Amino acid sequence: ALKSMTFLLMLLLIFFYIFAVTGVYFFREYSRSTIEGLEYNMFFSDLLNSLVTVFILFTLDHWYAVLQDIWKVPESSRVFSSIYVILWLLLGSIIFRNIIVAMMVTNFQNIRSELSEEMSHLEVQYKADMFKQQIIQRRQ
Amino acid sequence: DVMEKKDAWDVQEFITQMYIKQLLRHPAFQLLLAFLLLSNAITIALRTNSYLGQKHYELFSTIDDIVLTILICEVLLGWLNGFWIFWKDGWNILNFAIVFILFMGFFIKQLDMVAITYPLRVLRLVHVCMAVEPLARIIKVILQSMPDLANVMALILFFMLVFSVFGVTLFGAFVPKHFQNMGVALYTLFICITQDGWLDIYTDFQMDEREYAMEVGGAIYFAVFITLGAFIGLNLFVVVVTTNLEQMMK
Amino acid sequence: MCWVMPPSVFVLEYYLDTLWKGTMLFIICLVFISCNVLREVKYQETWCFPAYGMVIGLWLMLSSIPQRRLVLNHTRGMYHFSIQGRTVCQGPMHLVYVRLALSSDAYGGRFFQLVLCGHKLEPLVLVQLSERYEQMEFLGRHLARKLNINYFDYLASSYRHVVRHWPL
Amino acid sequence: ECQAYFRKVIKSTFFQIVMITTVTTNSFLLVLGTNYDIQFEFFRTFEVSELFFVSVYVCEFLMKVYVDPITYWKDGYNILDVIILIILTIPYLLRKIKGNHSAYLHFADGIQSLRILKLISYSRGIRTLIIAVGETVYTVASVLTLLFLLMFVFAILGFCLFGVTDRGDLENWGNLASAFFTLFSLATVDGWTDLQEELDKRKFTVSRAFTILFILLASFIFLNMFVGVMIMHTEDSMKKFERDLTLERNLAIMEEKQIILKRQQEEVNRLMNTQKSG
Amino acid sequence: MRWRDRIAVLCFPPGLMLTVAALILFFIHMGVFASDVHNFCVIHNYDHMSFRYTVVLIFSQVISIGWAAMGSLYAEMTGDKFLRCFALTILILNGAMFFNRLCLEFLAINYREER
Ligand SMILES: CC(C)CCC[C@@H](C)[C@H]1CC[C@H]2[C@@H]3CC=C4C[C@@H](O)CC[C@]4(C)[C@H]3CC[C@]12C
Repeated sequence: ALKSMTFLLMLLLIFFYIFAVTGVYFFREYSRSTIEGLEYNMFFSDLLNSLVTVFILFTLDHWYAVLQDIWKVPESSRVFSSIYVILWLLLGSIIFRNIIVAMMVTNFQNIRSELSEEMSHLEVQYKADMFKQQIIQRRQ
Repeated sequence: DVMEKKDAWDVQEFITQMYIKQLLRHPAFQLLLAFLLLSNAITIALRTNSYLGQKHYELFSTIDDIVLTILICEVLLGWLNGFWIFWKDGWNILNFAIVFILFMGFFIKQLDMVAITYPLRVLRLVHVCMAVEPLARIIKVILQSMPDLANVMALILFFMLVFSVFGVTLFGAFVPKHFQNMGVALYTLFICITQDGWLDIYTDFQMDEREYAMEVGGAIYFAVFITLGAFIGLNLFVVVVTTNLEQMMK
Repeated sequence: MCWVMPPSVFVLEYYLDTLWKGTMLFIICLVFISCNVLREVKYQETWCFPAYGMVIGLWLMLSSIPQRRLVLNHTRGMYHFSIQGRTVCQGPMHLVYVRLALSSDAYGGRFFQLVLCGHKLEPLVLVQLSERYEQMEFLGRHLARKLNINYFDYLASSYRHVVRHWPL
Repeated sequence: ECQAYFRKVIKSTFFQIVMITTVTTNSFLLVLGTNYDIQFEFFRTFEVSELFFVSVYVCEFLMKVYVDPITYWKDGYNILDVIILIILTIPYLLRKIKGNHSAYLHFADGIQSLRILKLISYSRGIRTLIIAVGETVYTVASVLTLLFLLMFVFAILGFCLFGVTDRGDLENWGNLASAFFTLFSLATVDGWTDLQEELDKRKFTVSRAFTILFILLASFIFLNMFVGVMIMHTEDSMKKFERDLTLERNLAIMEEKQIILKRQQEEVNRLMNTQKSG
Repeated sequence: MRWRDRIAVLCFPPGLMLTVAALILFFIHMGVFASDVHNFCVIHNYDHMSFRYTVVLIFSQVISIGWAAMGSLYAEMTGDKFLRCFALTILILNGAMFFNRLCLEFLAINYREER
């Protein structure tokens, strides 16, 4: 399986890279604001913090609460930012989870396929062996 | 063969052929109906705001009357071909029930109000958008998957009950308000099986003796039950999905 | 019932079911007459929809049909269109057929009926069983054993249909 | 005239190497610009490199402005990359030298990420993967439309159940966007516990039953239906490609065996001819 | 054939039922329309208007329109121009009738009741 992980892994990490670096300077006014009462401020502060928080969005834990904690930013009619992060989390999570489970069950499929063709070839060889045993017996 | 002269039943069959050629095979009438439904869906989305409503309520009433009368006209046209065939159908029953409820709530006084008028309209929207091809195959197999899903639900709820008998032993009159009432306990265990944010419950039954108490035993029992049930349920769901779609590609 | 009807010794006889339809209309409207809804607060009385029930039903009882028959007796009968009292249609062959007809909905479900084609004749609608083709031509073969005439299938001649008399 | 030579030049690998080097230096520029010090200080290198990168992208659009749009207007990756080029060129044209009535700055790292997407537009292996997964676009669009229909149905239902009474529960089943976001959270697993604790206090006992019913329909149907559809769509798409590859290998083996047999027959015929003539 | 026997018993010729029904509907509806314009114009006794029966006769109007159209469709294939002219004329007069009474009703709003 991990040998078969060739291109999908770098596709996953490069989508992570592009989406994280896009979302760095999207909720910039979340961490860079003068609001005293906030507790998810550090999530969107640094580039490494951006990687960690978009990984959190990828894992999809408390995305509701993350969105309400970013709602303390002045709502600019949600025209670009909230739809961007929601689309990113949903698309990335479902597309990558689905693609990995699909390719893993495909790996199981061809494992069983090569196993079954091996037993079929063994059965064909056994039939040929038994037929040649009849041929040899009649040849004596 | 030759058909030197047609008869009355041939004339009736040709009339029914014309009637099913129009409004059932012609894309223009279906496109017009879909356009009207999308326009009133735009008006649906334009609701939840009295600022638009104060100059749109009379137009909303007129378009409600228009969509109701075209729906009952379509139902009458379907009835024209025969009541028996329309009554013995899988989706015309649903459409007839939709238009019957909407018309009764419109003409006769009813407490059905917005919570029935609007979801019935969007149900009709779903029914009409099923007719166009690139959603009908996907919709057809969701309903094909529910008979094989129902047994999974039955097994899940039976295991849920027979493990809630274990649950309700350590429930009731202690660590209460989510473990008591024997229906709130069942639905809270269902929440914990759906498995998101149960550390509120963890802190709820936390600090029994601060070292082991039953805080070890009951917590590990219900934790392994929760993880086994969640894994088995998710696996069975995706298994029924993969079975029925293997059916749709077979 | 599978063996009783195929022979149809000599004549056949037939009727209509509009009397049934008018019958439940009359029952429904008689129910409507007594203790209907009280919608005087709606500034309207709905007694005239039952008046249309009166009119439609009385007209439907005006269509009485005594025993639609023909000259299908197992002889050299001409299949003249015969009613008790009046007689209308006559013909030397070439008009009486038994034809399969098909109907389709928007989804594409096919429903199969049978019609004894002719000059204002009566159909051969079977009793609420049309989902599969089953055997088709066997009933046509029993009709052929009766007084062999025709068995017409869908669309043109092509194949899979039988004729016995032709006027060329 | 010189179109054949220009196509040979564009097929030469040195140009692609220079292109990849330029956009990888652009990626490094974005990496250094996501910091604060290099973003606006020590940025003469940033300025000259950005000028080089936009010159390279202008050359890209210049070599894609040929008659090849007759194939770029019906293909996949080709129309994707020219659209990326257009939505790259226009925003920094109106941003770097703006002098205009724009809102604020929010499309700098986005532009750089589109440039990184143009970088990853290479790698023919990833291109083959994209082709192999590209037949599921209609299916995922259909599942997305069914999802959106379910959100609209339960959006009007949640509004009618909790926001029209106007006794609380505002900005959860009240305003349209907040209601939609709460419904998306309830369709996911996140936030359901706190949402339930918020809704159970609004004298609506059957709201708990409605929400758990909504979960057991929406979450299960969406997740399991999506994972299924993708699993066998990709399984059947891989299967045909693998059988075609094995068929091509079998045809090559048959051709090699036929060539060997023809060579043996020719050798036998030549040996017989030499034996007859000698 | 024997149209005496055709019109005598047990049936009617195909079509020509809905046309006659539309004729009698036209008769009774000219009666009520003439009464309405009379009492609206001169004698002014609105308590005896047709303010009471307002939707059932509208339903009668639309079903009469439908039956006229349906009889026209059922009688067009006779191959005779007189029957087609008959059906088209009765359909046209019924439709213009319907528009006229709809306009009269829409003019008579402020006289019925208020919600
Ligand atoms: C059922 C089909 C054939 C339609 C027949 C409609 C008949 C029954 C209706 C339509 C018009 C109606 C009349 C219209 C006007 C008047 C004058 C009013 O002061 C009392 C009622 C009265 C006298 C109505 C009696 C019933 C009536 C004649």
